[PDB]
Amino acid sequence: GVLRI
Amino acid sequence: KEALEIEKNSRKPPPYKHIKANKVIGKVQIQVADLSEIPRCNCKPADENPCGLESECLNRMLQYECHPQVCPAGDRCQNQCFTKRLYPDAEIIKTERRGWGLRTKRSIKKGEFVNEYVGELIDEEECRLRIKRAHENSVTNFYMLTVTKDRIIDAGPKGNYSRFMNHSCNPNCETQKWTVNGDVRVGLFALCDIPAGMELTFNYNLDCLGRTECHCGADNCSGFLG
Ligand SMILES: C[S@@+](CC[C@H](N)C(=O)[O-])C[C@H]1O[C@@H](n2cnc3c(N)ncnc32)[C@H](O)[C@@H]1O
Ligand SMILES: [Zn+2]
Ligand SMILES: [Zn+2]
Ligand SMILES: [Zn+2]
Repeated sequence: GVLRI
Repeated sequence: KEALEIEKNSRKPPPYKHIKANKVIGKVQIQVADLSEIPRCNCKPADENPCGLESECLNRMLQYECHPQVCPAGDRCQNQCFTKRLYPDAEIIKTERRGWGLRTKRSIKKGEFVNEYVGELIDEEECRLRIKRAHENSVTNFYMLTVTKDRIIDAGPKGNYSRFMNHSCNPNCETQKWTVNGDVRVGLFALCDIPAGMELTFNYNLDCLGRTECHCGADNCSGFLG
């Protein structure tokens, strides 16, 4: 998955 | 004959290119401001700690980095963190269940700039391809972070020490989106005072696009990563 701010 | 003895503790992390700044890939293009477009704050060069953490600084309040040719404070300006690349010295560590991690070698104060999250800058399509290829190769480490919907930083093949910071459900750092010379970049900032020697963590806020198990150890751990 992708990290988010 | 021991399964315990089968010592496959990698003595070093797998290779990556240690880089200073983001590297655009494919369609992703370079975003740069004209000097005429850089915002000017109202801090005074006579101030104690001009543009600092405690200041009223209009730029810092909106997560805009000052440009020294623009800021009324000159080179006294304390809001040049990304460009100066002054990071607290850090050290890669081996964990038991979270792979390689990162610890600080010095004490860090609440709100202080810890690092920049750097890597290859890729679009959504490339991000998805990379994730697919990773799943096909049973890769379990992911270093992708969304800046905006078609600008993703992949710190996997190339990055700095920030690529080693693990996820925590009760972290000591957080990511923030800042504008530096008209480009959007990602900083890591301390959420609290951090003593020298402490492992540096942040909340990944992961968009999974099933879940991975979390070993952060926090009282409020969800049990799942991100
Ligand atoms: C950006 S990397 C961090 C550095 C990584 N530990 C390494 O050894 O290169 C992120 C990966 O580390 C692992 N990881 C990070 N935080 C973790 C946690 N709290 N629990 C379990 N695994 C974690 C996951 O595999 C995740 O995809
Ligand atoms: Zn200012
Ligand atoms: Zn300034
Ligand atoms: Zn957790």
